[PDB]
Amino acid sequence: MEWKRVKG
Amino acid sequence: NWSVEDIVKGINSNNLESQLQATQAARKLLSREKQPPIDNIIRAGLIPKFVSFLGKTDCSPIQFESAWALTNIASGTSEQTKAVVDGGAIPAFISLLASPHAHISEQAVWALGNIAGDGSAFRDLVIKHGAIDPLLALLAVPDLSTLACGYLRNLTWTLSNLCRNKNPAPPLDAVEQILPTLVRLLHHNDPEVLADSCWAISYLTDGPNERIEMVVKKGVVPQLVKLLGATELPIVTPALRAIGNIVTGTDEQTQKVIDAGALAVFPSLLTNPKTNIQKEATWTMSNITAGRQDQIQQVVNHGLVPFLVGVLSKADFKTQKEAAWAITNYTSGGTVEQIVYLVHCGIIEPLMNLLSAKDTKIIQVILDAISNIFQAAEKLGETEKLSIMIEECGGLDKIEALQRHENESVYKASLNLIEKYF
Repeated sequence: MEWKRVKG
Repeated sequence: NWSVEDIVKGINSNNLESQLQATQAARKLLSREKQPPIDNIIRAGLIPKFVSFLGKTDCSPIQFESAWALTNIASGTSEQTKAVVDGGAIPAFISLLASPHAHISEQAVWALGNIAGDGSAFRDLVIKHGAIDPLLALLAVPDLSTLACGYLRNLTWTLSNLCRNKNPAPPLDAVEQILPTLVRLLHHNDPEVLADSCWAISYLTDGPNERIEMVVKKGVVPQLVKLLGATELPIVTPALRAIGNIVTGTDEQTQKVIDAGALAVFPSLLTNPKTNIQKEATWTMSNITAGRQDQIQQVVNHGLVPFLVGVLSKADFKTQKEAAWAITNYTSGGTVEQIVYLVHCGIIEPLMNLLSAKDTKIIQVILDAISNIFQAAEKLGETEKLSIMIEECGGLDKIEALQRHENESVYKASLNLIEKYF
């Protein structure tokens, strides 16, 4: 699971 | 896209509307796929201004734009997440969880998940600032399906990051506070919510048996077993990790996995075309065969021994290593009849073939297994039948060679085998 996520 | 110089000029103006437009420009700049200039934005000193914009209740657009800008900074490296934390963003984001604007609340959820996801210390710092109560309050509706799907996925992901990381694991009180909501999300009909809830459970069961028990006591093992059978690989992967973690625990915890029907899924898992699923399924089996004789018997009754022979015969090498472990645990703990049955299903030849592996650990594990099987053959008086049999598939030669082998316990155990039985 992604640890950090960018909002594009 | 604006230049950083122009963003700074607008944010430094004495005009809220000019500040809003410059913050939006910062958000768009930080949102571009190739190489956002995060460090330039930080070096310009803009984080403290974004953080102060979070508190502008009278201007919800600049709250949203600055929240989004900070989310994308906090999604970067640990040093970039730290810069956001060091600007005071954690309590400002927690205050926005209660916002009447759903897009702002969601942005704050996202940001806190990025911060908590950075590591154990920031996770615990988010918890100390009081994030859990207002996060859980966002899910206090009678039917989760009335929530926007994206909103719900974001909340689930952030809760799973609060369950994540070790040394230390999350505070026990925080885990107990979050777990009833996780149980609910584990029954929600959305593939991404299910996947991330399974990941959260996988984190909470990755530890000592006391931690496993907190999860098992909520009664989720049958649902995890059901999710083991999902068609979506993003669901099966964390559900299998959670199940595999649980069977590292006590015999009684392992029994709840068996009682829930998990063994019926393992014919498919042990032949799964995704290498990592096969590996983790075989690892899981190796901890079940480390259990009681009646649990080994249930592995037998479910027809899983031929599948272990299969993965030992042909699989990715790391999976074959887990299969070797499963065999050594089976023969260490099993009855004579269980070991006879293992030999009748064909374990000897693939065991011996793996003695050619250039890996010291698997050779040790296999030699242990062979000795365990001889000890069963001794009790039956059939050591020579097994010896001839090792001989016929070429196992004697590969044991002979390891007399001439670097590692000490290898040639020690190899020597003893040939002396005693050959």
